[PDB]
Amino acid sequence: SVVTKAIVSADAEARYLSPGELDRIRGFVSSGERRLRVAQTLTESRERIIKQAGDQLFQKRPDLVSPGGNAYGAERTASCLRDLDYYLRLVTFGIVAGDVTPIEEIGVIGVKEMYRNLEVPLPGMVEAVKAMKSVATGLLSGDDSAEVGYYFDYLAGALA
Amino acid sequence: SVVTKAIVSADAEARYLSPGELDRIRGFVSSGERRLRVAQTLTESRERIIKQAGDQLFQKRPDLVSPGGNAYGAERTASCLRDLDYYLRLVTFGIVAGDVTPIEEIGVIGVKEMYRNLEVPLPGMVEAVKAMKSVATGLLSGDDSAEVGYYFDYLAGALA
Amino acid sequence: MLDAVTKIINRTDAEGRYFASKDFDEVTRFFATGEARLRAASTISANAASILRESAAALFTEQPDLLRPGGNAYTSRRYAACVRDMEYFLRYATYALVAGDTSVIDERVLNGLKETYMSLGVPIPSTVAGVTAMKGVVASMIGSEANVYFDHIAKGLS
Amino acid sequence: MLDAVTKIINRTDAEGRYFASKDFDEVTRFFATGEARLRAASTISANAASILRESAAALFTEQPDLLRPGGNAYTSRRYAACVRDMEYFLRYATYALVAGDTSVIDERVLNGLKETYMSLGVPIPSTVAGVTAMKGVVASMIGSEANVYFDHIAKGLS
Amino acid sequence: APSNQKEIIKYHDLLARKGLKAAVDAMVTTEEYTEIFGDDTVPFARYTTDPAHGLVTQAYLGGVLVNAKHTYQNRTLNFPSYGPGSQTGGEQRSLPLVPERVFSLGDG
Amino acid sequence: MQDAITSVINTYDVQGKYFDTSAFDKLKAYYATGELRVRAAGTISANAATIIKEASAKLFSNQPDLVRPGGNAYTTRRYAACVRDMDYFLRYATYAMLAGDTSILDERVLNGLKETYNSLGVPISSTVQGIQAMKEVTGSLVGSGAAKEMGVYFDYLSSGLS
Amino acid sequence: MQDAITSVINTYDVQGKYFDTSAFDKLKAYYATGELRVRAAGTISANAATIIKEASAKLFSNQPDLVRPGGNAYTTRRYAACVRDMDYFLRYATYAMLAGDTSILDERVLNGLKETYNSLGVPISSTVQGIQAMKEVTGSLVGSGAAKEMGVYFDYLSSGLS
Amino acid sequence: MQDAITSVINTYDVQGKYFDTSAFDKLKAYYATGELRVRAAGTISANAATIIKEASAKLFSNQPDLVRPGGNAYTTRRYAACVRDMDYFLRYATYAMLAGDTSILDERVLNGLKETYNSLGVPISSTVQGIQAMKEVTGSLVGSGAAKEMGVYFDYLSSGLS
Amino acid sequence: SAITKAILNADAEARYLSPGEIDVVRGYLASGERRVRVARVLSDNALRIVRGAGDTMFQKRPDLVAPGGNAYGEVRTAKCLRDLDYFLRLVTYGVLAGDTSPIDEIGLIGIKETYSLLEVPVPGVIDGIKAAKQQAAALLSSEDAAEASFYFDYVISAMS
Amino acid sequence: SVGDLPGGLWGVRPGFQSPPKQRYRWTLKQSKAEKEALLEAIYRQVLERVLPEG
Amino acid sequence: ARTISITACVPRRTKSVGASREIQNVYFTKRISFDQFTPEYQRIHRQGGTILNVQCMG
Amino acid sequence: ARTISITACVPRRTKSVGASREIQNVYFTKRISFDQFTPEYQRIHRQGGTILNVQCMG
Ligand SMILES: CCC1=C(C)/C(=C/C2=NC(=C\c3[nH]c(/C=C4\NC(=O)[C@H](C)[C@H]4CC)c(C)c3CCC(=O)O)/C(CCC(=O)O)=C2C)NC1=O
Ligand SMILES: CCC1=C(C)/C(=C/C2=NC(=C\c3[nH]c(/C=C4\NC(=O)[C@H](C)[C@H]4CC)c(C)c3CCC(=O)O)/C(CCC(=O)O)=C2C)NC1=O
Ligand SMILES: CCC1=C(C)/C(=C/C2=NC(=C\c3[nH]c(/C=C4\NC(=O)[C@H](C)[C@H]4CC)c(C)c3CCC(=O)O)/C(CCC(=O)O)=C2C)NC1=O
Ligand SMILES: CCC1=C(C)/C(=C/C2=NC(=C\c3[nH]c(/C=C4\NC(=O)[C@H](C)[C@H]4CC)c(C)c3CCC(=O)O)/C(CCC(=O)O)=C2C)NC1=O
Ligand SMILES: CCC1=C(C)/C(=C/C2=NC(=C\c3[nH]c(/C=C4\NC(=O)[C@H](C)[C@H]4CC)c(C)c3CCC(=O)O)/C(CCC(=O)O)=C2C)NC1=O
Ligand SMILES: CCC1=C(C)/C(=C/C2=NC(=C\c3[nH]c(/C=C4\NC(=O)[C@H](C)[C@H]4CC)c(C)c3CCC(=O)O)/C(CCC(=O)O)=C2C)NC1=O
Ligand SMILES: CCC1=C(C)/C(=C/C2=NC(=C\c3[nH]c(/C=C4\NC(=O)[C@H](C)[C@H]4CC)c(C)c3CCC(=O)O)/C(CCC(=O)O)=C2C)NC1=O
Ligand SMILES: CCC1=C(C)/C(=C/C2=NC(=C\c3[nH]c(/C=C4\NC(=O)[C@H](C)[C@H]4CC)c(C)c3CCC(=O)O)/C(CCC(=O)O)=C2C)NC1=O
Ligand SMILES: CCC1=C(C)/C(=C/C2=NC(=C\c3[nH]c(/C=C4\NC(=O)[C@H](C)[C@H]4CC)c(C)c3CCC(=O)O)/C(CCC(=O)O)=C2C)NC1=O
Ligand SMILES: CCC1=C(C)/C(=C/C2=NC(=C\c3[nH]c(/C=C4\NC(=O)[C@H](C)[C@H]4CC)c(C)c3CCC(=O)O)/C(CCC(=O)O)=C2C)NC1=O
Ligand SMILES: CCC1=C(C)/C(=C/C2=NC(=C\c3[nH]c(/C=C4\NC(=O)[C@H](C)[C@H]4CC)c(C)c3CCC(=O)O)/C(CCC(=O)O)=C2C)NC1=O
Repeated sequence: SVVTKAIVSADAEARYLSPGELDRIRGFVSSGERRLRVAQTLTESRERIIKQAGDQLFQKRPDLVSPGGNAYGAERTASCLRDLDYYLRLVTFGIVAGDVTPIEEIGVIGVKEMYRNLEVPLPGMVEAVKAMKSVATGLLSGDDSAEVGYYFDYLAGALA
Repeated sequence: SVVTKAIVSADAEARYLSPGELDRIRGFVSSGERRLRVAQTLTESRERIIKQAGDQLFQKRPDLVSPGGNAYGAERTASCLRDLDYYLRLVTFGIVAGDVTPIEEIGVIGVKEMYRNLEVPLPGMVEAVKAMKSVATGLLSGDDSAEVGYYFDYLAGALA
Repeated sequence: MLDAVTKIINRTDAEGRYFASKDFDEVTRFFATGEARLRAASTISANAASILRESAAALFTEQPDLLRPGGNAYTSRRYAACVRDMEYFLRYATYALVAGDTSVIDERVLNGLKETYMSLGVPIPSTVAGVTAMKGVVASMIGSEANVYFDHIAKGLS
Repeated sequence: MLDAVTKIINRTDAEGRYFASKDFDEVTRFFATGEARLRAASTISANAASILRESAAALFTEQPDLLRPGGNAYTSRRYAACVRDMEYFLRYATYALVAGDTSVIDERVLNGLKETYMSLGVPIPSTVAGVTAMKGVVASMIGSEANVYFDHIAKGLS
Repeated sequence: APSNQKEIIKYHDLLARKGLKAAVDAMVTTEEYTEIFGDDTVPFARYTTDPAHGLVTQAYLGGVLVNAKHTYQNRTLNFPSYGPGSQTGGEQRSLPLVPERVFSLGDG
Repeated sequence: MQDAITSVINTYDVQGKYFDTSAFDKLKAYYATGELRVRAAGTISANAATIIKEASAKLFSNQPDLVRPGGNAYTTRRYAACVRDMDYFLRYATYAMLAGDTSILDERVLNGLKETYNSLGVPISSTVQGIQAMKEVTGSLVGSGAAKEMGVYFDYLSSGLS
Repeated sequence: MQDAITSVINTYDVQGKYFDTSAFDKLKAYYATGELRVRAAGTISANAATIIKEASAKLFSNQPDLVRPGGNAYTTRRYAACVRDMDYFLRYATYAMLAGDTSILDERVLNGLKETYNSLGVPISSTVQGIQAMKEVTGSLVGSGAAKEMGVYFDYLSSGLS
Repeated sequence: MQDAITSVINTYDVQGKYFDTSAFDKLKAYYATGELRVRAAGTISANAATIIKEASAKLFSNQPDLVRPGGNAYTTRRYAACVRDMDYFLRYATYAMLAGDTSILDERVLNGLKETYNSLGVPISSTVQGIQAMKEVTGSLVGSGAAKEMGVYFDYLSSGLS
Repeated sequence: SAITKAILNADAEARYLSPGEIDVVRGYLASGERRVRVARVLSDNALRIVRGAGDTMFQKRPDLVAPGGNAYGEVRTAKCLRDLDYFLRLVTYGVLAGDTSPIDEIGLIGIKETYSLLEVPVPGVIDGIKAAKQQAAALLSSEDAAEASFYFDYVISAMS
Repeated sequence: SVGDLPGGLWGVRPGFQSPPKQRYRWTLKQSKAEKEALLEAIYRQVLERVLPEG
Repeated sequence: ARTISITACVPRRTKSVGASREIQNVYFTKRISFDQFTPEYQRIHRQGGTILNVQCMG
Repeated sequence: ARTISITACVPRRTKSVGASREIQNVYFTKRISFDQFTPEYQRIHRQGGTILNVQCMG
């Protein structure tokens, strides 16, 4: 998180946190309630988000659910929807943490090897993430939508 | 010690001691009785050395034993005299060893951190070592005085 | 357990040396203060009921909320547990005073007490207030010989 | 505890299958090594006192600080516990050699041993050095047949 | 010595996917190597705690243990991995419901 | 490392669940104490040298043999190493307080410390006493609430060594 | 490492003898199987990614709890490490088949692997199941004789782990 | 490593005492033997290769199966490793004789050596025999008083390995 | 004996004899004739076994019969040979019985306290038992020698 | 107090390797003996011992 | 100090029958301290046992 | 492959001074393999150093 990054930075220099690192922690702590409200808004609407995101993905990319596609069939489509649910939960984790570190440690490190083994096309993951970003940021307020769009953007850049 | 230094230099090259290091050891062992007499002389008169050195130090730097000074009070002055006695003992150790290794490894490594933690002024330490050097070399003949003065100079440089 | 003499013996044994002059001076100081320490311990033992009565009164006059419903000393059972804990503190303080050492308090009393109180919801600040009240009551009787042991219990609890 | 036959039986049962040809071959290989393992176990049992003596001598020759005042082997009681631990290691490694399986070591020796040593301050790398010295002595007498079992104890401590 | 599982993971992935040369290239190009050994000092065994440069207490203990060892002293992995379990896995074993045998005068 | 927030995240990620009401309660509880922790860390940073000086004085006053000849703190290098250890303990306890979690103490302080001290002949009970002295000095410095919080990580170090 | 030829060489060197008829029979036997081994190694190398995909899919179908939350193969990192380890087993089995000797599996794979997995918490029974899945998948590619040969080394790995 | 001088310094420093007459007697004895030690060290360094040649010749004459196939010193690589081991033993024995102290043998030679030899299969009794051969040859070279001095460190190595 | 051991195991959990217990009893009954042969050979040769063991023991450590030794004097030496004969007779009992319970009940339980009280050196007794084992194995076949050697080593281990 | 290897109980270093406090630094201009010695220091610390000739 | 030897027959009616030997529990004579006389007296009465004999040796 | 000679000046402005000789690692000319070039280029930049000369031997 923000606190973890500040402490790792201070420890890597073998020193107490500077005024800058304490300012980072202080600004993070002040924003905690808004972060929880955002993450709770996303959590209560998890099923609607995943359903609409899957709909936009499969409309924009019918070849994914067409015969010969990676997500063809009910089981493979359900596993695609399950992966979108994973990444939405990871986005909420990142929001409460104030940084993308939970996202990286659970769903980005080794992701390209995993989807290479699964033959899941990474471009399709990118438009799935962009779809889920549009759907999720639609539910939030203007100030909050940009902040969570940053997490979705990081995850999309990590898949690409 | 001189012997240990030669053996370690030879071991760091995985070879037997060269003729030069054997000359070094012969010079060390041929001078053993002289430096043994010098060390015994310093040990016999330790009390006079410490008393005159304390007097000279407190004359030349009176703020140490004035109120607010680090050695102010009978108990703190006793602690001051005690570790002057420490350094006299280490100087005798270094004399019998033939080099400053006992002095370095018992009294010099971490000495600035130790006296930082103890709030002891370090220039006061240097001035105390110089005073001890004057008193201790007053008790010895010229050739012995120079050799002992070298060890005291090593202390003064290490503290400064 | 450990008293002062066993502490000195353990130190010298860990250094693998016989007693020297400094250790003999230390043990003689222990033997010198021993008689006053037994007098204090016997006086505490003889007056233990009075000490508990006064200290419990002082605690519950300072903090009347403990006895009212919802307080941690509100029942016959919770009040009995409270005065029992004060009895423990006094008894082990007397042990430490005779021993001349506080290791018995660390081992038999303090280790696990914080977790016991947190588990049960005993208010530790109020327990420290009770220990302080006991320290005053006992000092009014024997002098200042047991002050360090009550201070040890208070520092360990806080 | 388990032995080789029971280990193979549990393996076949986890699959709910009868013994196949390879399972019978593994059991036959275990039966074929039985006489050598029994003679090795008897040899260890006959020389257990000497094995322990040379093992302790080797341990404390490597690390004489353990016996010096302040070492973890410094007292009659603490040295006694050290040699008793090595005796346990020897007897239970002999058991595991007879059974052909290291489960007896896990059940009777490594059941809280590492936690016990970390709690008591027993220096684990030194204990492993002692176990390895005993392994060397046992190998000098009977060969490598027991090495793995001694290694197990070391791996249980690391 | 390696101090934690992340230190092990970095170089184990480098060995698993790219070989020895890549792992050596990565390890001598780290900033710790540059700060401690630099460009012209032979690497040496490190014994003073220096957490900013990787000598945390576990690195120290592992280093003094491995540097106390002759070459080919054994084949054991001194740092097989850091993790929740033990090397022998005795925590995963099944415990007997009753001790193998119980002591009674009536039982004989 | 793992702070309190990442600890909650890990507990919910192993179970594969989105954040429940109790998770948001724990997160709000952590955020509620953020300013107090930051103030305490700033204060401890300002007075770190003073804390170490006072606590080392207290430790050596209670156990004078540590610094006299034959003690494990008798040499300038050993005295310096001891005060350096106390400095480490205070800095990492401040880190743990800021994180609200003892994980960093485990991964970077406590793992292997007891075996290290055993192999070096460092008296562990004396080290625990030094940590207790630091706890008292630091708590008096930072006040009631910050003391109640710093004491948790001081006691964690003490229990790990003990 | 030791292959079959150097295994014969080592036996005869240790006993200090020139090759006799029996050594020459062992060497003829190795050379005669050489083309089959080279063919199988080329086929496995060309198909290694496909073999790993099929085997990991069969393993995670048979044990879905591995890749769901709370499983040892649950994260992108731990899934990647799982299939990485499967790549190890396939590659080292191919080495041992090409060499005609299991010594490389002892030196480079099995030594300390149980301890690594038990320290990490990696389930070894599921790892053996994955090795079995790779055995069937590889046999599906290489044909009767090559399948029988590769199965020896897969079973050696299974026995060394289980 | 400690020499005689540093051994005395260590005892008196841990006791916090100045040198007394007993310390001066011990240091005086070391200075008295110093010339003999230096001459023996020079003689051993001048004849080190000759010592290794004669002692290994004796060792492989008494135990000729070591250098034949199946022996632990049969190959050029293992023979070279053996004579190199003997060379290191001789050089560290000379170091310890110069220092008048066996500390360097504990710190650089003996610790873990027995376990290494057991793990490699080096016959430890044959190694002790080679050390005894080096002792006999060295004592022949360096004369009776130096022989008594040098044999103490040779026997220290032999006992460490036995 | 060997039968009593199986019966005790069966009686401990209040059941009939298990197949393993039956197999143990059957093996003991099958080995009975070899056991009788070994016991008869040991018994008919007892006197010279004891004589040789005593002579070899005294030769190994003469301090036993030296003045101030525990065997010093005619009566104490006679008791020494009596103890050796006792131990050999118990060895034959164990050979016949198929286990060590006769040896334990008659001569091993309490022998440690007895010899500690009487200041009997246990190593000397162990040496005498080893000598008796060698003398017995000298006049036995290899299988019979091993069968007796198990019980001799059991006695030796009980001494220590 | 004097002349102790770091490590406490494990204050040992196999004689095949360099003494635990020795440093070896390459300087641009140095004698050829120093160049040789630094080369054996590199082999001694990376390969843990001196290689056979060749 | 004084101790009591008590002889009691405790039937096993309330419990089910068991293949394990139980005759030692049913009929016994045991040595107890005086401080333990009342608890075991009541314990025997609780189980349906009958006190057959009481002795105090002195 | 190919080797590239880099002449670079890498100051020590980020840390305190020391008595040890330091001049050789501050200003240097070394050639490295092509696959090592990017890491060294970036390492020089990160420590505040300046790349003075780049040459391709050949
Ligand atoms: C928490 C981190 C984590 C993730 C994300 C993860 C993903 C993951 N996705 C899987 C299957 C899958 N995943 C997908 C998803 C794809 N379908 C379309 O192509 C899209 C582009 C894309 C999703 C938007 C599909 C189709 C499958 C089935 C593939 C197959 O079985 O052939 C599997 C194999 C086992 C299973 O089905 O449960 C994993 C492990 N695992 C993890 O531990
Ligand atoms: C809800 C359960 C509950 C009970 C039963 C209870 C009884 C109780 N009565 C107490 C004191 C007292 N109890 C009495 C009552 C006595 N005065 C006369 O002698 C009478 C004979 C007799 C009453 C009929 C008095 C006067 C005190 C206060 C004086 C003292 O300290 O003894 C105390 C000690 C704490 C205090 O001072 O309030 C308790 C715990 N407390 C509880 O929380
Ligand atoms: C010999 C060392 C020792 C100590 C110190 C000790 C303390 C102790 N106090 C306990 C309970 C208690 N202790 C208290 C006392 C508190 N009530 C508050 O109002 C007061 C401020 C404070 C006392 C001054 C109370 C009320 C309980 C009952 C808690 C409950 O059951 O809810 C218990 C749990 C057992 C029980 O229910 O009685 C222990 C173990 N035990 C020991 O063996
Ligand atoms: C049958 C299964 C079994 C095992 C395995 C076992 C080991 C064992 N060793 C113990 C203590 C000990 N173990 C040692 C041994 C160490 N001393 C060091 O110098 C050596 C490096 C090392 C031995 C090679 C020592 C000294 C103690 C006493 C520690 C103390 O009391 O402070 C203890 C704690 C209780 C006690 O002191 O008896 C156990 C349980 N006990 C068992 O019942
Ligand atoms: C960042 C976390 C961390 C810690 C805590 C840590 C402790 C630590 N202290 C050490 C030495 C030491 N530690 C002490 C401290 C002791 N002296 C007195 O006895 C006191 C009771 C006690 C301190 C209060 C001393 C004296 C030494 C030197 C021991 C020696 O060299 O002989 C060492 C051995 C390596 C070295 O000296 O640099 C470590 C690893 N290291 C770490 O990386
Ligand atoms: C053998 C190597 C060694 C040395 C040298 C050493 C120094 C040393 N001096 C100390 C106290 C002291 N040292 C001094 C000396 C200073 N007062 C004036 O400023 C003078 C400039 C100066 C002396 C010339 C004083 C006044 C104290 C007591 C101050 C205090 O209580 O902190 C202490 C604190 C422990 C104690 O009081 O016993 C140490 C460790 N320790 C060692 O292990
Ligand atoms: C398999 C690898 C291997 C080799 C090659 C080897 C060679 C070897 N030759 C030896 C002796 C010898 N070797 C020779 C050979 C030389 N005489 C002439 O000068 C020739 C130029 C040359 C041979 C063509 C001689 C003369 C001896 C006897 C040396 C002596 O008596 O001391 C010895 C000493 C042990 C013994 O005599 O049995 C070895 C170990 N050892 C090995 O483990
Ligand atoms: C200075 C302290 C020190 C010593 C002594 C030391 C000994 C040592 N000897 C070794 C191998 C060896 N050592 C020997 C020598 C033995 N074989 C013969 O039969 C003789 C009986 C005997 C010598 C007289 C041999 C043959 C090997 C090779 C074993 C193998 O590779 O299989 C090795 C394994 C690494 C290597 O091959 O270089 C070590 C570490 N290391 C040290 O740091
Ligand atoms: C069949 C069961 C049985 C055994 C085993 C047995 C041993 C035994 N030997 C005894 C005396 C003795 N035992 C010995 C023999 C020992 N001292 C010598 O040094 C030897 C080292 C060693 C024999 C190898 C001696 C010399 C005595 C006489 C010591 C005395 O009079 O105090 C005694 C004390 C009572 C007596 O004098 O007879 C017993 C009980 N007695 C039994 O009824
Ligand atoms: C292993 C040795 C052993 C023996 C021998 C033994 C006999 C025995 N039989 C008992 C009860 C009994 N035993 C019998 C059986 C008798 N009454 C019928 O008329 C039959 C003619 C006859 C049996 C053939 C009955 C009816 C009782 C219950 C009587 C009662 O308690 O009221 C009891 C009292 C415990 C109980 O009720 O279970 C014992 C101790 N217990 C032992 O542990
Ligand atoms: C032993 C051989 C040796 C020499 C000679 C040497 C000189 C030297 N001086 C340096 C820095 C410096 N040197 C100076 C010297 C001063 N500038 C002016 O103000 C003064 C007139 C002048 C001194 C009288 C300064 C100011 C710097 C810092 C420059 C900077 O970092 O911007 C540096 C760059 C690395 C560093 O900052 O430590 C070197 C290499 N280094 C060596 O290893």
